[PDB]
Amino acid sequence: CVNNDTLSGDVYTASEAKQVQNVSYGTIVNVRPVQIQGGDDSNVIGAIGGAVLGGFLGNTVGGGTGRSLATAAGAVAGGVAGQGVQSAMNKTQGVELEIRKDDGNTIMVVQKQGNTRFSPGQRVVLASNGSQVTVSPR
Amino acid sequence: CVNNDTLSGDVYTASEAKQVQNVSYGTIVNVRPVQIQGGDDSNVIGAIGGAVLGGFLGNTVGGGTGRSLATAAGAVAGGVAGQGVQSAMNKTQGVELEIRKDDGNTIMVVQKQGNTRFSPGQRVVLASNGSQVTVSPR
Amino acid sequence: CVNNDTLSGDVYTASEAKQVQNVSYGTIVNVRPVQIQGGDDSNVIGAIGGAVLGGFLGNTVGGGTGRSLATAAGAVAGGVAGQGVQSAMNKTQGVELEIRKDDGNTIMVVQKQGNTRFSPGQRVVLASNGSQVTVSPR
Amino acid sequence: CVNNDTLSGDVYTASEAKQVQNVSYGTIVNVRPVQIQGGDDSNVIGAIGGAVLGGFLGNTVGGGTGRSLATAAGAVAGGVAGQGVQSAMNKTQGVELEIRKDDGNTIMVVQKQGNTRFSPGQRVVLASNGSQVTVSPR
Amino acid sequence: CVNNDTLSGDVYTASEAKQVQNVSYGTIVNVRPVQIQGGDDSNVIGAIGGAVLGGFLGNTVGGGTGRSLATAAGAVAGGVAGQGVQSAMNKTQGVELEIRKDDGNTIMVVQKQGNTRFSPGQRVVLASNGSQVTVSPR
Amino acid sequence: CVNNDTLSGDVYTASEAKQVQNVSYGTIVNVRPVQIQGGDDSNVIGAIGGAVLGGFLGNTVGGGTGRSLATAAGAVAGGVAGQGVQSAMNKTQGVELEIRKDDGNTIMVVQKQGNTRFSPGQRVVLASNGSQVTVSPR
Amino acid sequence: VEVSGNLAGHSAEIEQLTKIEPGELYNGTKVTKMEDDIKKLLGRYGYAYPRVQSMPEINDADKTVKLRVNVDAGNRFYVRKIRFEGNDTSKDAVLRREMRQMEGAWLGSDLVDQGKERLNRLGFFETVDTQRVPGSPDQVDVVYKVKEGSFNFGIGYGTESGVSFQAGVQQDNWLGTGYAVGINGTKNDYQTYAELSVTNPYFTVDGVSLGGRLFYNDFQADDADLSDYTNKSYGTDVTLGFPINEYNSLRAGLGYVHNSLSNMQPQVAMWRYLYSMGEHPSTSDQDNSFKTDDFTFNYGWTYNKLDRGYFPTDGSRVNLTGKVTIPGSDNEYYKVTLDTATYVPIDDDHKWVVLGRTRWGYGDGLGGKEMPFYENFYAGGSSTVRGFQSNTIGPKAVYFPHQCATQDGAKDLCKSDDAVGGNAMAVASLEFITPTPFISDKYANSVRTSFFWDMGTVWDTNWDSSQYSGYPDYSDPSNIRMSAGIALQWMSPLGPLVFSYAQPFKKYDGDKAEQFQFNIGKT
Ligand SMILES: CC/C=C/CCCCCCC[C@@H](O)CC(=O)N[C@H]1[C@@H](OP(=O)(O)O)O[C@H](CO[C@@H]2O[C@H](CO[C@]3(C(=O)O)C[C@@H](O)[C@@H](O)[C@@H]([C@H](O)CO)O3)[C@@H](OP(=O)(O)O)[C@H](OC(=O)C[C@@H](CCC/C=C/CCCCCC)OC(=O)CCCCCCCCCCCCC)[C@H]2NC(=O)C[C@@H](C/C=C/CCCCCCCC)OC(=O)CCCCCCCCCCC)[C@@H](O)[C@@H]1OC(=O)C[C@H](O)C/C=C/CCCCCCCC
Ligand SMILES: CC/C=C/CCCCCCC[C@@H](O)CC(=O)N[C@H]1[C@@H](OP(=O)(O)O)O[C@H](CO[C@@H]2O[C@H](CO[C@]3(C(=O)O)C[C@@H](O)[C@@H](O)[C@@H]([C@H](O)CO)O3)[C@@H](OP(=O)(O)O)[C@H](OC(=O)C[C@@H](CCC/C=C/CCCCCC)OC(=O)CCCCCCCCCCCCC)[C@H]2NC(=O)C[C@@H](C/C=C/CCCCCCCC)OC(=O)CCCCCCCCCCC)[C@@H](O)[C@@H]1OC(=O)C[C@H](O)C/C=C/CCCCCCCC
Ligand SMILES: CC/C=C\CCCCCCC[C@@H](O)CC(=O)N[C@H]1[C@@H](OP(=O)(O)O)O[C@H](CO[C@@H]2O[C@H](CO[C@]3(C(=O)O)C[C@@H](O)[C@@H](O)[C@@H]([C@H](O)CO)O3)[C@@H](OP(=O)(O)O)[C@H](OC(=O)C[C@@H](CCC/C=C/CCCCCC)OC(=O)CCCCCCCCCCCCC)[C@H]2NC(=O)C[C@@H](C/C=C/CCCCCCCC)OC(=O)CCCCCCCCCCC)[C@@H](O)[C@@H]1OC(=O)C[C@H](O)C/C=C/CCCCCCCC
Ligand SMILES: CCCCCCCCCCCCCCCC(=O)OC[C@H](COP(=O)(O)O)OC(=O)CCCCCCCCCCCCCCC
Ligand SMILES: CCCCCCCCCCCCCCCC(=O)OC[C@H](COP(=O)(O)O)OC(=O)CCCCCCCCCCCCCCC
Ligand SMILES: *C(=O)CCCCCCCCCCCCCCC
Ligand SMILES: *C(=O)CCCCCCCCCCCCCCC
Ligand SMILES: *C(=O)CCCCCCCCCCCCCCC
Ligand SMILES: *C(=O)CCCCCCCCCCCCCCC
Ligand SMILES: *C(=O)CCCCCCCCCCCCCCC
Ligand SMILES: *C(=O)CCCCCCCCCCCCCCC
Repeated sequence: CVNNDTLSGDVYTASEAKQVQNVSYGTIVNVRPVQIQGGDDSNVIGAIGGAVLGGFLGNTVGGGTGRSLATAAGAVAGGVAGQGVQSAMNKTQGVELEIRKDDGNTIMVVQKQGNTRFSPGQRVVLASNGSQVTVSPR
Repeated sequence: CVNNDTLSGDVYTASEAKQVQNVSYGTIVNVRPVQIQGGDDSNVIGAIGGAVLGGFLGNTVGGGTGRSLATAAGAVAGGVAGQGVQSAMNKTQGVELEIRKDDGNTIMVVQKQGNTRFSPGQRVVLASNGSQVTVSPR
Repeated sequence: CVNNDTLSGDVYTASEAKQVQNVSYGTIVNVRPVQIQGGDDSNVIGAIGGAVLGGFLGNTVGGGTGRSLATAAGAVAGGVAGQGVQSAMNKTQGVELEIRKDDGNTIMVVQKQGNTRFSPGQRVVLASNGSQVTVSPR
Repeated sequence: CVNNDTLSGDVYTASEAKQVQNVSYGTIVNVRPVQIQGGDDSNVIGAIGGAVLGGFLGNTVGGGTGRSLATAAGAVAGGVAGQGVQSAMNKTQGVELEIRKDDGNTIMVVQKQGNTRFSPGQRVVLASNGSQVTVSPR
Repeated sequence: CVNNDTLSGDVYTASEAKQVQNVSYGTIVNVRPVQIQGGDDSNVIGAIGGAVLGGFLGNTVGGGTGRSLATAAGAVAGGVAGQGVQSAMNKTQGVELEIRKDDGNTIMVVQKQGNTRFSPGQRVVLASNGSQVTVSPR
Repeated sequence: CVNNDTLSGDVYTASEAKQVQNVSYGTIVNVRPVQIQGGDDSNVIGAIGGAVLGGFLGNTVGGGTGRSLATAAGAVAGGVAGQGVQSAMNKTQGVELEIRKDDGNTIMVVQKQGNTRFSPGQRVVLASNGSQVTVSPR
Repeated sequence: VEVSGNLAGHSAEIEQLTKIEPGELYNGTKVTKMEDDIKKLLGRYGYAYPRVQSMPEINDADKTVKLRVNVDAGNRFYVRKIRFEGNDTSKDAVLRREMRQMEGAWLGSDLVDQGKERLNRLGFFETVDTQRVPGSPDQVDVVYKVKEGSFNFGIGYGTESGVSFQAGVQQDNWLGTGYAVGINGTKNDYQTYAELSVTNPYFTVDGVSLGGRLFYNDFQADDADLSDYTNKSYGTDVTLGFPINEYNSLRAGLGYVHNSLSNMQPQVAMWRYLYSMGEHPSTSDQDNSFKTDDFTFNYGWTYNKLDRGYFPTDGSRVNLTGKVTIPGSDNEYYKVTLDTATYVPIDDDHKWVVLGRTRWGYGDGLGGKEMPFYENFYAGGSSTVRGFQSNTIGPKAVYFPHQCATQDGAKDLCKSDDAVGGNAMAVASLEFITPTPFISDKYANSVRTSFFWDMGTVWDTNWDSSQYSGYPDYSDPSNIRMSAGIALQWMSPLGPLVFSYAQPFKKYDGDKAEQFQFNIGKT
């Protein structure tokens, strides 16, 4: 269960605490909901944990050669269903925001859905860093 | 399971969140369907997975050396068929779009078919990053 | 079966979706049919899958020492036929197209034949990238 | 035994035979006798040589645990006495000479005691090298 | 045995044969006899040869524990005598020569004694190299 | 048996064949006979080759402990003789030649004795290289 | 080209040592090399500082570059003193050979540039730093400067002996003289090794290396699946070592071992040995203490060619070792062990690797006496021939009816199937290493795997079949034991790792098997 829990504007990673971040302002347009995929492309651990559980379940049926076949089709069926579930525990709700900075521009940034319900037309405060931008509301 | 699921306009990876993306505008022409093939050149995961399962299905016939023959012919036919199916679950529908930026140009980009339906003649908000682009419809 | 399927104008790698592709226009001259190779020159995987199935096909004849001769001659013959048949599962049809851009030049590019059939004198919309070119007909 | 017997003007090492040495002249003042240490400071070989001989002379008193104690006390005592006697085998009598070069200067050099006895006021010839000097009397 | 036989003017090594050596002429004064030491500092190998021989000669006294003391005392005594006899195998009679180069200078050189018996007042032909000098009479 | 058989004016090594070497001329004065040393100072091989042969010779005399002492005295005696005969079998007869180049100089060069008997006053040619010079007659 | 300066005799050879072909465009390498074929040579003219610097007139109109090579020659300066500070162990002798201008010679900075760097490959400096005679303008020096006991603890886990500890103190500089003193201690199921060790790497100035080993190997059998016998052995060995090639070595030395053979489970294979030496205790009861003191001479050899230390896939590695006592101790014997290794990579991209390690042995007692049984060879196990239980291959013993006991009615040679080892050993194994799949192909070139076919054949060279009919002739020359399988080895911050699964396909009755084995820590 890799951690897509630092992708909000209401949570910070401890790498970025006790540091200085520049502040800009902005007005917001066109919020809309967008999921987020996180983690690895392969899901190497969802395989193994799903493999052995599918393996030892095979040993429960049959006997002789027939068990030895079932203790394997259980292995790869468990192997696929593993990656098929790890990649589903990371689908996380989120939003993407068009914002018109008061400088006069437009940029857009996407964040994990949190407690605060944004609106199309509001005031936000961008915390800026080395190309990491959090959009707090107010 | 190769994860070619982040190719939509409704899904973002965990690296392209909380980072600033520039916004440009455009009109749209020449949408046409395309197939997206995603993953490895080799398919060297379902190749073994089909190989083992195709092997144990070999011990279950014949007797003696005639068994030990089949417990290998099943393997490579099981091994080969592994790739043939894994590469059949990485095919994904998608679209090809010829967008005119109001800058005055044209470019094209392809995406995994999502839930919105693009049309020939519409307004789209090209979101840009370090040479990465998505096309939200509105 | 090394995945040489993304060499058409109807299938894209996942590596080049959601990226910016320039558009050029041109007319077309001298379409001619060509074949395309793909994969390795040595074909290591076909070697194993020929060697074992030529070995275990040797054990079915003779006994004593003349068994131990056939069960290696069959292995080497299978090893040859392996590379022999793998590199005949990649010969795929294709086309070679010389096209004259509105710039005033000429280039030719080679693609995997799909379903649509080009013509001698037409209009094709080039998609350009970091030295990747595709041809769509319209 | 470290061989510090070559520090004289009546023997030479093999590294300073068949090389070219410049010759200066001088008068001599303030001769005084000095001792000369030489070689290792760690005295490793005297330690082991005294230690085994103090150990195998421990097996000859008492029996049982009363012998296992002696065969360690004797070992350490012999180990210390080994250094105490080896570093007293490198002590060597020597002389130390102050001389005025006819160039017009004053330098002083220390050297193994030899056969000829120097005098306060004489003539000497300074065999020079890459900063290596020998003072023959004449 | 260290080969201290190349330090003469009647022997050359293999790294000074078939090479170009300059020539100068000189007049000779003041030859005096001198001994020459050479080799290592620790009589490297003769120590082992003395120690083993002095050790095996230890088994030939006494019995039980009282033998095992002698088989060590003999080892230390043989080890000491080994160095004490290897160095006395490296002394050699030699000479120390003053020669006035015709350029107008004076230098000294030391050299293994050979057959020719030099004299104060004679001519010699200084062979030079990259700072290696030999002296021959004629 | 170190091969210093390349140090004549009548033998060349392999590394200096089919290469361009300059030619300088000259006449000759003061030939005299000289011996040549070639090899190492450690003589690590002659020592073992004499050691085992002198050691096995100990196993022929005596019995009990009297044997195990002779089979070490013989070993070190063979050790001494091994170096004493190896490094006295690398001596080679040779010559030391003064030559006056026509360019106007005088140089010295030393070579292994061959067939031709040089003379004091003769024309000899210097096949010169990057600091290796061979003196052939005429 | 152009020459502007005094070359002292290279003025015409510019078009021969430093030439190119006209028309070749402006190059930073094939035009700078024209500078740099005379930038290093000139220290062969005794010239100390060879300066070559060429700044063309870059002409663009019709594109010719007119080079202008300002070469001014150095001068003739010499080698007086070589001086090292702060270091009490490094020598002015070896740190002269690893430089390229000897003492007393024409000297130059640019042709001593072939010397300064290699001095650091000693493995003990942090930096290797690099003079006209002070206030005298003719003679000159070359100088250098240098900037210069840590515990270690090992805890492992395993299949062959499970838990496994290491702990020892290493200090590779004894008070400033280069002596390498190291201590080690290991404990697991069958043996506990607690050793002290010393070495001087330069006995002779030229390379001879003398080491004196004080060891102690408190071993045990039963936990190690063998038959029963207990060994508390102490001994001490000293060996010389002299380099000859840098691809080779060689060694010789004198080795004294002392053993306490006791607590034996009566059985023929060792009771042949007891008679021939002269000890015949009770033949079915286990209160007996056979004591040996063996002096034994030893020797060796080596070879190294691998390019990368870690995860190596190139070169060829060899080993030889033998041994023999003097015939003046307790038991007399000799022993010959040969080793091999070969990593053959088939192409430069380095993803296909070929490896196979051959090992041979042979021992014998000389004057009709017999090799000590605890010195035999053992085959079968994880580290040598995967798939078969550790030690399990080797013609098994024959227990006597002892207290096979007379409570059940034991009145003969109870045939047993327990591994004991043997004296002639030969193991080959051809291994065919393949890529690392299934992880991200960014870093899918690390965690190594291979398919393998391991053989192993130890037999009793003196075992009898005249006297043992119901038993086979346990000295068959082709009782091979092949096996195959898979295993995955790699690095991770918790030490060295591998996991396995090897199917024993061929074997004989009496040969156990062990399909699966692992390694974390040390084996
Ligand atoms: C699909 C939907 C669902 C279905 C899924 C079901 C799957 C699971 C099955 C479940 C039940 C199963 O248990 C049934 C069973 O096994 N039942 C079997 C079971 O009985 P029960 O279960 O108890 O009922 O066991 C019995 C064991 O039989 C024999 O046992 C002997 C030793 O065992 C004994 C003994 O006698 O000593 C028995 C006993 O004494 C005991 O004590 C034991 C003791 O324990 C230790 O030995 O020992 C062996 O002698 P040995 O050790 O010294 O060798 C012998 O080996 C032998 O016999 C040696 C054989 C082996 C060679 C045969 C073919 C090789 C190809 C050659 C040319 C290629 C074409 C170009 O050789 C021969 O038999 C000689 C045959 C000559 C003619 C062959 C034709 C080839 C040329 C045609 C040309 C055509 C041109 C167009 C062996 N034959 C044998 O065990 C059997 C052997 C006989 C040959 C039959 C003809 C097949 C021809 C078709 C192929 C044409 C190709 C174009 O059959 C087989 O080895 C299976 C073959 C595997 C397929 C491999 C081929 C794929 C390769 C791909 C290449 C790209 C069989 O009777 C039963 O089979 C039977 O009841 C037969 C059955 O009723 C029906 C017929 C089946 C044949 C097709 C199978 C293919 C499947 C492929 C899977 C991927
Ligand atoms: C479409 C095709 C697909 C194929 C499969 C599909 C269907 C088949 C399934 C079932 C049928 C099959 O089971 C039949 C069978 O196996 N039948 C056999 C089976 O019985 P079951 O079926 O189980 O009941 O097994 C039994 C085993 O028989 C014999 O057993 C002896 C020990 O057994 C005994 C004992 O006495 O100790 C007693 C026994 O009872 C038992 O107890 C055992 C015990 O277990 C342990 O000892 O021991 C062995 O003596 P040993 O221990 O000292 O070694 C002996 O081998 C021996 O004695 C030693 C043999 C071996 C010599 C081979 C060298 C030839 C060189 C070729 C190059 C040409 C020019 C340079 O030598 C001889 O026997 C002397 C023969 C001389 C002629 C050889 C051919 C050369 C011709 C060209 C010459 C040039 C001039 C032109 C062995 N012969 C043997 O096992 C057989 C031996 C005989 C030679 C065959 C003649 C024609 C072949 C044509 C091929 C090429 C020609 C152009 O043959 C073979 O080993 C296989 C040869 C393989 C050659 C491959 C070449 C490479 C190809 C690469 C292509 C690029 C036989 O009874 C049966 O055969 C017989 O009753 C007699 C019969 O006639 C011969 C058998 C046929 C073999 C040919 C097929 C191979 C083709 C390749 C396969 C990929
Ligand atoms: C929510 C959770 C859901 C479920 C999960 C967990 C549940 C746990 C419950 C526990 C209850 C348990 O006690 C049940 C049990 O098995 N209990 C078993 C236990 O008794 P207990 O009650 O436990 O005390 O032990 C007994 C012993 O079993 C037998 O042992 C023999 C050897 O041992 C013997 C002997 O020498 O005879 C006997 C024994 O007494 C003892 O003496 C031993 C001794 O130890 C020394 O050996 O020796 C074997 O012969 P051998 O080894 O020498 O060769 C023999 O199998 C044999 O010799 C050979 C076998 C094998 C035949 C191969 C066919 C596979 C299908 C391929 C089709 C596609 C082709 C393209 O065949 C047979 O036995 C006869 C088969 C007839 C039909 C064959 C063709 C089918 C074609 C289908 C096509 C469909 C198309 C649509 C073997 N049969 C056997 O063990 C039984 C054999 C029967 C065939 C069933 C149908 C097969 C199709 C499966 C799905 C259909 C797909 C559409 O089956 C099996 O072994 C399981 C095999 C696994 C199959 C995996 C398939 C891969 C694909 C997976 C997809 C993901 C069994 O009777 C009991 O089973 C029985 O009482 C039968 C009972 O009803 C149960 C049957 C299970 C099947 C369902 C699941 C399997 C899928 C695996 C998924 C992970
Ligand atoms: C994703 C690809 C994974 C491929 C691995 C699948 C291997 C299947 C193994 C089947 C073993 C049957 C052998 C004999 C049957 C028998 O009698 O089996 C019986 C015996 C145990 O029963 P006893 O106690 O009676 O001995 O052995 C076993 O059961 C062995 C373990 C079976 C379960 C292991 C689960 C599969 C392997 C672990 C997965 C690792 C992931 C690797 C990913 C790359
Ligand atoms: C520098 C300080 C180093 C100090 C180390 C000293 C170690 C002493 C250990 C005592 C061993 C007792 C063993 C068991 C008793 C027994 O009954 O032992 C019995 C057996 C044999 O005697 P029996 O005939 O009585 O059985 O063994 C011995 O007697 C062993 C020899 C003992 C004497 C060795 C002397 C010390 C080793 C050399 C010094 C090394 C110093 C190196 C420093 C760099
Ligand atoms: C974070 O999520 C870490 C991932 C650890 C692996 C997950 C293991 C899940 C395996 C589930 C297997 C279900 C099999 C059911 C049979 C069809
Ligand atoms: C991600 O999707 C992981 C790869 C999935 C591997 C699935 C393997 C399928 C095997 C099907 C077996 C068919 C064999 C038929 C042979 C006669
Ligand atoms: C992608 O296509 C990988 C394929 C892996 C190899 C499969 C080829 C099958 C080999 C057949 C061998 C013929 C046997 C002949 C026996 C005489
Ligand atoms: C060069 O001199 C090498 C010397 C090697 C050690 C020599 C030491 C002599 C042994 C002294 C023994 C004294 C025993 C004291 C016991 C208390
Ligand atoms: C080159 O000269 C090598 C010489 C090697 C040693 C030669 C001398 C042997 C040692 C003398 C042994 C004397 C024994 C006296 C015992 C008290
Ligand atoms: C080239 O010469 C290689 C070196 C080979 C070593 C030669 C050894 C000569 C053997 C002399 C043995 C003398 C024995 C005397 C014993 C008393």
